[PDB]
Amino acid sequence: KKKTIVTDVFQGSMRIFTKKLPHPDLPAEEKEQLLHNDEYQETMVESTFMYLTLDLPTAPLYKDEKEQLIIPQVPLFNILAKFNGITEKEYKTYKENFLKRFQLTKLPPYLIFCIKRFTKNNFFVEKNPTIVNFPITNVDLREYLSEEVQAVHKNTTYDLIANIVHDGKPSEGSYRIHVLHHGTGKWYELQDLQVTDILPQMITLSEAYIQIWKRR
Amino acid sequence: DIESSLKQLAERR
Amino acid sequence: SYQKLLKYYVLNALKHRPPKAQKKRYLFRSFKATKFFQSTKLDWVEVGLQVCRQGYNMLNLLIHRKNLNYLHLDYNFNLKPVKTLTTKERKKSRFGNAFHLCREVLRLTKLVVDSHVQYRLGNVDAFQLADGLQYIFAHVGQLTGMYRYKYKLMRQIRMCKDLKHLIYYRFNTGPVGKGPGCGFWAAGWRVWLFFMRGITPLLERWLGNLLARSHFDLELRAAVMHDILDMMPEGIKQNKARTILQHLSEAWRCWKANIPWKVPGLPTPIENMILRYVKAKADWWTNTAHYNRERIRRGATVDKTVCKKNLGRLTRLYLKAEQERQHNYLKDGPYITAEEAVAVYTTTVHWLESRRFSPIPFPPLSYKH
Amino acid sequence: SYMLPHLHNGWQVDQAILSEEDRVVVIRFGHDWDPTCMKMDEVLYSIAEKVKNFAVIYLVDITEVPDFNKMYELYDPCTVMFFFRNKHIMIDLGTGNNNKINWAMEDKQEMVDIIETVYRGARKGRGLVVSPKDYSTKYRY
Amino acid sequence: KPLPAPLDGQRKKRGGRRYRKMKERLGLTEIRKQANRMSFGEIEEDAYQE
Amino acid sequence: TAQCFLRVDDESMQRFHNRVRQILMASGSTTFTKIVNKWNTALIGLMTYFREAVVNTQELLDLLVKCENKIQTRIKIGLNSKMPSRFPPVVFYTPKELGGLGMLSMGHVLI
Amino acid sequence: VPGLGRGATGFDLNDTNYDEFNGYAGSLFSSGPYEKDDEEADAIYAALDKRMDERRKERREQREKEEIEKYRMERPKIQQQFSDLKRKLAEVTEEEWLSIPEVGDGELDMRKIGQARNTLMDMRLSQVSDSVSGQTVVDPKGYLTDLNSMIP
Ligand SMILES: O=P(O)(O)O[C@H]1[C@@H](OP(=O)(O)O)[C@@H](OP(=O)(O)O)[C@@H](OP(=O)(O)O)[C@@H](OP(=O)(O)O)[C@H]1OP(=O)(O)O
Repeated sequence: KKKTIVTDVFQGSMRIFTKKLPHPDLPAEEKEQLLHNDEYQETMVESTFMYLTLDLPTAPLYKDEKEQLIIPQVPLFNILAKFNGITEKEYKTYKENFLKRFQLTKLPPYLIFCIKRFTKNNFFVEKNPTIVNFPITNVDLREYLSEEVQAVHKNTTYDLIANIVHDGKPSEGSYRIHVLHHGTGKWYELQDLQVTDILPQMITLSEAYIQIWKRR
Repeated sequence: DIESSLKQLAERR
Repeated sequence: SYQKLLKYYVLNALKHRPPKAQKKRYLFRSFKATKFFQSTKLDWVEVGLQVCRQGYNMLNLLIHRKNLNYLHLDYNFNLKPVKTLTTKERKKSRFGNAFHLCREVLRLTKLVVDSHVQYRLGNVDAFQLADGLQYIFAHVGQLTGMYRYKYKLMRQIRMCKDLKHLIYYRFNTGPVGKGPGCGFWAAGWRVWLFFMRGITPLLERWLGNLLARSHFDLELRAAVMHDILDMMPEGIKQNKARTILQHLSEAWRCWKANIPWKVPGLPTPIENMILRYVKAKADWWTNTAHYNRERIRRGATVDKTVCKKNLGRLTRLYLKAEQERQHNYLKDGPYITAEEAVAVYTTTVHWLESRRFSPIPFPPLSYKH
Repeated sequence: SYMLPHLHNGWQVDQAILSEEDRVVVIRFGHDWDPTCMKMDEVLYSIAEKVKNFAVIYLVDITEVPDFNKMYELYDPCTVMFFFRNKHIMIDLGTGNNNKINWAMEDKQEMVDIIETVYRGARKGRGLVVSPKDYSTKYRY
Repeated sequence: KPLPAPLDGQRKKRGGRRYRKMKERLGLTEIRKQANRMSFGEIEEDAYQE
Repeated sequence: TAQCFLRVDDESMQRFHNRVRQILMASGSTTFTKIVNKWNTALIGLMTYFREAVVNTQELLDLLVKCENKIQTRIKIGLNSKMPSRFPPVVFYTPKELGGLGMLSMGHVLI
Repeated sequence: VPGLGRGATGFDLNDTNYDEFNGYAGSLFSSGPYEKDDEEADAIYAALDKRMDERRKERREQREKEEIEKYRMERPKIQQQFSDLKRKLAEVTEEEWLSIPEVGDGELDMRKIGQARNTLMDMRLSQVSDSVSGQTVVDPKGYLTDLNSMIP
C-alpha cells in the first residue's frame, strides 16, 4: 500500500542530487575532460525519506581558547545545512567519489531528525558530545525548499514535540525522552518509570539524538 | 636528508 | 591405541569437506607432453635405486651450491659436519626445516628401496622383507629423524605405533607369541603415503624458491611526515621538516594537556593534516591505554615501563573525563532538584533538632584544648 | 622521519668512528623498516640531544653498508655498536655477548645510563665495561 | 638542557679551611656510631617491628 | 546458636596478589633486604587483619605459598641466572641481625 | 677503502633473511650460465606451473580479489586515510612555507542556566534555613580584631 499511516505522517519526499566525481589522483586536464563524460554530473535520484540523518561536525579536539566550556556547541541551522541545496557533502565509497546534494521537496506533517552521534573510528565507537542549539517553538524550513516547492506548502513552522536523548558512554548508555504534553504546555522527561517536569529552556542543553517536530 | 630516509622507508613498507 | 585410532577416524570423518570443483589438469600428462621427459618400462627396484641416486645427487647439488663443503651427506642421507663450525658457517648451515624434512623423506625412501634390493639379492627371505617393511613403516621416528623438523609428523608416528598395537595383538594370538616375525605393512605404508601427499606441495614450493632464476604511532608519524615532505618545495625543506616535526610534537603534547593549540602562522592545510594526525594518534592512544589496563588488571605479565606508561595514560584520560564531568555539571546545572534539596535539608534539620544538637562554634581564641 | 644522521658507505662509518675523540660513537646497524630498529631509533631520538656533550649517534643500513656484517657478526635484525677513539667498547649486559645490545629497550633512561657507563669506562681506559643493570631477565611480573 | 658530560676530576686537592664548613652543611659530624650499626648478636625493640 | 564461617574476600586476595606483584616489579636494583621487608610487611598486615580467615581460606593459603615462592625466586635469580636446584632456605629465613633476609614464612617448609 | 682501512678487527645470514621454513630467503641460482636454452626451460616450467594453477585459478583469483577488496574497504592503510589531506595540502604558496613559526609562543552560553538554577536552589535552601534558630555564627572582622589585640 503506497500510502499507509506511517507514510502519511512521517514520510516526506527529498531530491538527491548525486554528482559523481573523478578520482582526485588525476591531472587537472583529465579532471576537466571527465566533466564532459555526462557521468560525473548531477542526477535525479529523488526518493522518499522517513527521517533526516543530520551529521554533527567532528569534535573540536583541542578546546577553544575562549572561556566557553570544552563541550562544542552548534546551531540547529548549521547541521540543517546539508539539505539547503548548495552544500556539497563528499561521499566516497570504495574507489569512487561523489557529491550528494540534498534538496527537500515534500515536508511530512511530522519531521524526524536522526542526529548522528555514535561513529566508529579506527579502534572504538565515539559518541559526539556536540550540543545542538535549537529553538523549541519556531523553526522555519522555507529556505530549504525549492521555489516551485515552497508554493505548495503553506505551513513550514515546526514545533519540537519529541526529543530522544542518549546519556553516558556508547556502551553503557541510557535513553531518556523529552515529550511536549499538548493541551497543557508542560514538558516532561520520561526515563523508564521516571516522569519529571523539565523546564522548556533546558531541553536544548542535552545531547539530542532523535527529534520529532510538528508542522502545525 | 630526512626525505631520503622517508622514501626508503615508504618503498620498503 | 584403539581409542586414539577411533579419535583420528572421527576427526577425519568430521573435519571432512566435500572436494571442490577443478579443471582436471594432470601433472604427468603435461610432463610427457614436453621434450624433457621420455617414457619407458622399468623394474620397481631399478627405479627405486635410481630415485635414491637422484635424490642423493640433488641434495649434493643443493649443499655444494651454498659452498658448505664442511657438511658431508652420506648415502643413507645422514648429514654430518666434518669440523668445528664458525658462527658464520653455523649461520650458513641453517638450511631450515624444509631441507631436513626432504632429506629425511629421501632417507625413508632409501630405507625401503634398500630393503627391497636386499630381498632381490637373495640375502633375506620374502617373509623377512615384509617384516622389515612393517618395522620400517612402524618405526619411522626411531629409524629416521623426522619429528624434530616437522612437529605435526609426530602424530602420524603415533598412528603407526597404534596400528602396530592393532595388528600385533591380533597377529600374535594362538600358537604365535611375541616375536619379530609379523609382516603386515598396509597400515603404516598407507599413513606415510598420506603424509607424503600433504607435504609434497610444501617441498616443491621450497625447491622452486631455492632454484629460481603496538607501534602504530611511530608508523603514523613516519607516514604523515613522508606525505607532508613530498608536498614540500625542495629548496625550503632543509629546516622546515624539523620545524613541522616540532609542531607535531607540540600538538600532541597540547592535546595530552587539554590546552588550546592554534599556531597563527601555520597554513590551514598543514594545520588540518596535523589535526587529523593528532586525532588518529589520540584514538590509538586511548584504545591502547584501555587495552593495556585490561591486560594488567586481568593479571598478564608486564614490566615496569608498561605499568608506568599505562598509569600516565590513564591519569591523563581520567583527568580528561573529570574535566568533562565538571563542565557537564556546570552546563546541566545542579543535578539535585530544588525540592529534592529542600527535602534533604528538612530531614537533616529535623534530625538535628530531635538530637538537640548544639552547633560547633568557631575555634575559640582562648580555646582550652 | 629518522632525523639521526645516516652513513651510506663504509667510508662514512670508518671516518665517523675516528671523527669523535671526546665523545662515544654509537652506530645502529639494521633497517629502518625493521620495527625493533624503529623502537631503538625512537629512543635514540628521544635522547639524541641529551647526550650531545659526550656521545653521538649514527644510523647505518645493513643493505647499504654490508661490509661490517662478517667482521662484527651482524646477523641479528639489529645491533648497537659503541666506539671510542677507534676502540670498540664491550658492555656486560648479562645477555651472553658483550659486544652488542641486540635488543630494543623502551625506557630511554636505560640507554642513557648505558651510554654514560660506556663513556666513563672509555675515558678511564677500560675496554670492557659493566652495565649498571642485568638484562638477562626482562623484569616482567 | 642537555645533560652535562660526566667527568671525574680530582675529588679534593686540599683540606681544612672552608672544606670543613662545607661538610658541616652536609656531612657534619653526626653520632657516627650505633646508628649505622647492627649489633650482630641481640635484637633491639621488637623482632619484626621494622 | 550459630556458626559464623569466615573467609577472605576475593577482593582482598586480589589486593594482596597485586601488592606482591608491585613489590616484585618495583624491585629492580633494590637490595634483597628491602624486598623481603616489603614482603614481610604485606604478610604481617594480611595475617594480623585476616587472622582466622587466612586459615579458613584454602585459596588464600595457596596464593601465599605461590607468592612466597615468587619472592624467593626473585632473590634467587638475582643471585644467579641459573635455577638453583635445592637452594638452601637458611639464607631466606635467617634474621637480619644474623646476616639473613629475615623473611617470614606462611608455607610448609622442611629444613 | 674497505672496512679494514680503519685498522679494526672483528671481535645474508641476518635473522631477517632466514625463515624456519624454506630456510634462508633468496634463490641459490639467481645468476649463472643463462642462455637461450635456459630461458626456454624456464618458460616451459613456468607454463607447467601456470597449467597446474589452472585447476582452481578462476575461483581462487575471484576469492582473492573479493577478500583483498573487503580488507582494504574495512581497514584502510594510514597513507590512504591521509592521502585526502595530502592532496588538499598541495594548494599552498611557497611564500607561506617560510611563514611557518616555531612553538616558542545563534549561540547560547551554557553557564548561565546552570548558575540561575544553582542560585534558585541556594535561595530555596536559605529560605528554609531561616526557620532554623539554633545556628551559630561569629563576626569575622570582630574576631580578627580580638586576635590582633591578643598578639603579645
Ligand atoms: O622395538 P619397539 O619399538 O620397542 O617395539 C617393541 C616390539 O615391537 P616391534 O616388534 O614392532 O619392535 C615388541 O614386539 P614383539 O616383537 O614382541 O611382537 C613388543 O611388543 P609386544 O610385547 O606388545 O608384542 C614391545 O612391547 P613392550 O614395549 O610392551 O615390551 C614393543 O612393542 P610396542 O612398542 O608396540 O609396545
